[PDB]
Amino acid sequence: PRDFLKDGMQFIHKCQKPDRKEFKKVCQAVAIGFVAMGAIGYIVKLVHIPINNILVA
Amino acid sequence: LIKPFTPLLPEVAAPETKVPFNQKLMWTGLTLLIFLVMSQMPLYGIVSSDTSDPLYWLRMMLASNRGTLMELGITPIISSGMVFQLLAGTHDLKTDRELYQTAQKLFAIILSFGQACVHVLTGLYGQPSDLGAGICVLLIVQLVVAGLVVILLDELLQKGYGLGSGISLFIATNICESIVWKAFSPTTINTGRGPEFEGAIIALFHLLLTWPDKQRALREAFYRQSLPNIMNLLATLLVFAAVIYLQGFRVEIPVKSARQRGVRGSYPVRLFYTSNMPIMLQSALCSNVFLISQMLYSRFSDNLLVRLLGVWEPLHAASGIAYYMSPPLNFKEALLDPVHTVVYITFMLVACALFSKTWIEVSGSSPRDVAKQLKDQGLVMAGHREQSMYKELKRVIPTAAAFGGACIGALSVASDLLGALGSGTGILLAVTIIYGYFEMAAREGD
Amino acid sequence: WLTLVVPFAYLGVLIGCLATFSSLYRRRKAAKAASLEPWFPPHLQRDIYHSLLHLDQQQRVPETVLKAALLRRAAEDIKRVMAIREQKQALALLLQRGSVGDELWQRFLRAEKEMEDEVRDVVAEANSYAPNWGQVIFQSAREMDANATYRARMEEYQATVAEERAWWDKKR
Amino acid sequence: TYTHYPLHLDPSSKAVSLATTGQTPAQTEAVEAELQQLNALHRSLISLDPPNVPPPPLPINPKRSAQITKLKETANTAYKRGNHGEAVRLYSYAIEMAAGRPGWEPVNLAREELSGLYANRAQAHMAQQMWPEGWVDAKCSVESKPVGNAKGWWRGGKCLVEMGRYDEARAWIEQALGIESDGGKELAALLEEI
Amino acid sequence: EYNYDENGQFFPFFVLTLTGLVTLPLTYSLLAPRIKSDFKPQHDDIIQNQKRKRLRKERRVKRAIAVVVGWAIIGYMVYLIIVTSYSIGIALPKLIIEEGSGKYVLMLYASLLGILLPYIVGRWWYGSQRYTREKVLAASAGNMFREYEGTMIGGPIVNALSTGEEYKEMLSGPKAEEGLAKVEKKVLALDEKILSAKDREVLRKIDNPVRRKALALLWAYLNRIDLEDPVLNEEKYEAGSIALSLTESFTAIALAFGNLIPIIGAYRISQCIVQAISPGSSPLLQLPYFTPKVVESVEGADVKTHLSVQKYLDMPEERRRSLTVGPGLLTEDQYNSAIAVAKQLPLFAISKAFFKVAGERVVTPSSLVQLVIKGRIIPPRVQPPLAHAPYLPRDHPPRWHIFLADAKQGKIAVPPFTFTTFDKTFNMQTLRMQFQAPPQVGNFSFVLHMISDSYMGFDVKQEITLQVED
Amino acid sequence: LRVDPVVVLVLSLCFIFSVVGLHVIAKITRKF
Repeated sequence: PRDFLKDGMQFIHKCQKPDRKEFKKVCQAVAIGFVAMGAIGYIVKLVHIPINNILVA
Repeated sequence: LIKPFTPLLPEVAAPETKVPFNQKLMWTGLTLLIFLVMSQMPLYGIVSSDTSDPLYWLRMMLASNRGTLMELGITPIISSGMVFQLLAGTHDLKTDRELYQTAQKLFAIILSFGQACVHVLTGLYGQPSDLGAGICVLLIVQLVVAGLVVILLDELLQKGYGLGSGISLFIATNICESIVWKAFSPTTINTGRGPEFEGAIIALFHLLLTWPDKQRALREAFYRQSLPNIMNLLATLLVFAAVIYLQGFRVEIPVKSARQRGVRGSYPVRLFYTSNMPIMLQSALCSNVFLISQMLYSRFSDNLLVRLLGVWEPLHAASGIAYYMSPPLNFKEALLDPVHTVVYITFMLVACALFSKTWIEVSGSSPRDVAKQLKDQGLVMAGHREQSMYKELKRVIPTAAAFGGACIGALSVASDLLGALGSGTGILLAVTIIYGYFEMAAREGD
Repeated sequence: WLTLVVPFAYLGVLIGCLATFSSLYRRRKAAKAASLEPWFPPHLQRDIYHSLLHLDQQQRVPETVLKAALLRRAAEDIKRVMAIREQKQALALLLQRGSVGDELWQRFLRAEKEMEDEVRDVVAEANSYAPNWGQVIFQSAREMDANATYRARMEEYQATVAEERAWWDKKR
Repeated sequence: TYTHYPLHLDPSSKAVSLATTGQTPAQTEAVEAELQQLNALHRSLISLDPPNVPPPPLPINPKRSAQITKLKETANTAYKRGNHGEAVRLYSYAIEMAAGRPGWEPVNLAREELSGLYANRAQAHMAQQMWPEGWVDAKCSVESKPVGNAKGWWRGGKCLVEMGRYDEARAWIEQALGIESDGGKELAALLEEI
Repeated sequence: EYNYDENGQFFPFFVLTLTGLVTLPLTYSLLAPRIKSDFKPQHDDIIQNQKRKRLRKERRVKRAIAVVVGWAIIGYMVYLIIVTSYSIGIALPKLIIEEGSGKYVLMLYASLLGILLPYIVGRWWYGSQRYTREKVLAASAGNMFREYEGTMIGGPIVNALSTGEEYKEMLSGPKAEEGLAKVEKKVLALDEKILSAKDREVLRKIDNPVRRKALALLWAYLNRIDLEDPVLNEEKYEAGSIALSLTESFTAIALAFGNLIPIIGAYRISQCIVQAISPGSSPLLQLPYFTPKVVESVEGADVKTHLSVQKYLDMPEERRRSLTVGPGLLTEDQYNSAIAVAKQLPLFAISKAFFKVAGERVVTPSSLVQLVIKGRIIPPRVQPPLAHAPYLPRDHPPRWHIFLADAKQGKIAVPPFTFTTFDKTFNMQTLRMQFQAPPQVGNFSFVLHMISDSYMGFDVKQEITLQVED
Repeated sequence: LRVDPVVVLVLSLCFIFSVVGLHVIAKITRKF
């Protein structure tokens, strides 16, 4: 019903929220890692598309 | 009785001393690049690759690829531990642990061989009667050596040269690849009227530059409703930001030691307790039931119970139990059918919450156990005359877990229904794994 | 039967290539790790004793001078092993901080192994000369070395009285 | 393995002598010094006994210590008369007799004997108003055996404070009080005399 | 299953968008106090040029060619663009798959993956392995480790420190024997026996040009001998800066060793190299206008102690008659500046140092104890004024080292705590440090050291008594 | 039986190159 929702909201209000600087730093680091993995994967796939199309014929 | 088989297996040597952090990161990145360049290469025995892909809902979950050297790569790694942990639980010294590890590796390679055999023989790569007598075993060895290479590389990454395990990286790199390729895709899909670009940014640029009206160009670049666009990119970026912000909800409970006086401390209990288990196992259950639906509707084409379980059409599940568990495609299909949407909402929320609440007991981090663990380690509550660890811990943990389950379920639903690029499950499995590895890295060397 | 031989030939080619690369890499690593500059300067007393044996062979030499040279060699060896035992703990504690390279640990391990072999050789050679003459060698070695360094320190501190008297007579 | 150094034994001398060549003056002087020390070792070994091997250092010959303590006793009894020249002469002679003995014998015996003799000679010098020699003898004594000895530190501090150089005396008394009960009271009284 | 574009209307858009997304960013991204002194010494041009040369960074060549080639290819693609029922295509030129360039591009990719990746990986591996934590080559620290002895202080530290590796790269080539005879004769002759006793022997014994030149030059720097050759000063004042980093490394090594005398020795040699005085000479040469003549005229003809800055400044107005007499000793316009720059050196005189456990009355055994030490900077996140020595190229922020050891065994008890700031001509301060108390019961006796680099003659040695009970 | 870490990477590189070699041998023997 609603008792669980009220309990969850109580626990949420009991918690502590992150500030702006720490949030910005962690977001920037996670974005750096994400962009690194994505760029590596994209470059590998784009460089293997024509190699594969030539190889397998 | 398993002694003579021990010295035969190849095994990566132990590290000489503690390895630094830069060398560790280099090793991890290099093995990742090797994994990727290996998964992006075609096999040799391929003759007929135009068929319905069996076990197509397990590719993303097992980080594999069809028609490449990595058709089975990570499957031997998982199954070994997944069967040996249960065998040990059903029923030590290093002389026995070495034999245990050797038996585990031998079972892993045997299951790899068998799985490759049942793949090549069932007819995925064509009828073996017209494929060739020797090309079949050529494909067999070409695949088994790949399985051995991947298991040995995972062993090298796990022995200590790598900062973590290989399973999480392999699962997350494919998601990152398929989520960044969806933006700058070079492939153009000519559907008539003149070809258009698949990637979001490329399509936006091409439309803005070539079409005679910038108004229609932008009205097309936004809200394409048929191919990935930039609005979905903004949606997935917003989901990413929301998850990164929400991950940092931790309740710090004050705790001061009692074995060495004075030293303070903290024991956090995050809102996302059991970070990515109630999504991982839920996606596993969904994939398994979908695979069973497909395999039971293909053979038994006409039956009341099979039609009740799941019906398919060009695939896409419709009019069945498997149709309710399938996520709404976009906002249009979500607006057309209300009952399907609300049933999906309720199922995802309840399943995720209850699954987290039943996994918290098996994981071993239950209050009745972690309270005893901290009481044995020496710590005591640091409150003002409130010396009761078990009461507060058991009043904080259950709500935290049963709310984090529902919250991450609602986040996955919002991502999958708003129209975010890729399945929301992939987005969550990427974000959470990357964040865990980020904190692990920041806790080591800088 | 080319269909049967093609995959086995492929596997054999790959296995042979990997085996030969592993062998060549191991040989290169051994040849590079067995050519590192020695840790401590060359042993002089051992050289003199071996040359004394050479002169004994290529010829009369008494037998007591051999024993004296052996005692002196044991003294040098016991000083060397005392130094290595003092340095072991410091090197092990310092290696983790990263302020020291990695080749130094290999040099230290090689020096320790060579020292073990040399001390075994010298205690055996002593066992050859006199009846049950193994441990008394090294007890005499450590006692001689300690007494010698103490006497040197004492002479060094005693060779200052002249300058001290000159300074006092100057200030007077 | 070993480097062949061309040697040459001399009859009736039993002292090996290196014949000329290791193509470097440094190696030549090094092997010459080592060769002289080997000659000294051979002389000691042939003076040991009709056999040649040194006996283990657990048993101790009592004749050396007996002669040393007799010389120390007669020197102290002569010093108690008032004169100090013959006293310091006998002290130095006993020092030479104790230090000239072989080194394979236990080090602690000679160490303690030199400690006592240096302390007595430092006191004898202090009785002669000779400050530098007394101070250097006290320094030798305190370097021989630091622990369980206080007269050495006391005489060193007195020599310093009497000759000047208050900084070295402060450091001396500081280290003495750090290591360290008549000794503690004497050190406190000498430090208060600053 | 793809149909490449051969007429050239779709690959330009793709390559243009990608190269623009790269080059726009790559082009837009690549488009404390000092003390008061009015005195400049001899050879000011050389030292100032060395100071300006020590730091240098362009960061322009790495990105300029990249941006220009990006913009060139962008212009070419814009030119190619301005020149002009279900199937999928690719926006890549057709010649990349033709039978002519097929084997060529295949071999190109093969050679790339086979060569460049292993080569660049090995390059990074063997490039980021030689530098240790203290910014010194691993060979230098390895060669300096073995020269460590039991109790060496003062003299032999310079010998064990002049066996680095930067001297190989500094004077490589025919630069070794340019002025070896000159510098060696100068140093070995004009220095008396009270500044080097057997160091002359250890300098005459070693036989290799690079190390002997380095040692002679180090002594020439540490004695202010201003050899006439105008080419050798530019390398002497650099050998000093190199010896500073080697001193940091040697302090780290001696701290790794569990001994007490080498610690104080390394700290003293770091105090002396960051200045111009020699280890064993009077600390009165920190003042600006002082030479051996006046420091021999003020502290007496022949003494074994050295009047420090405190006991010298605390005298009445008799230094006026005993130091700046006028005939070649000093001048009023110089003595005034010397005194006026004496009153600004940092001196730390602690007043209370007591142990205390966080949130408890009596110290409990095996408990984390923090020691509070509250002094006051009184001259004879706040930054103190930099080093006063104008006889080294770089500027050194004065650090302070606090540690403590016992006396029964000559070994250090806890590692030191290096800091460089305070909490703000004087006002009260506070300094904290925590460690672990001894496990058993029974009070101990310690002595803390306030030994600090960047100055010689400013040390505090106080005896603390520790308490443990239950 | 233990192997160095670089041996595993060289094995993987040899595998990736051997697959391409097999493809190019097949293309050669088919084109002629």
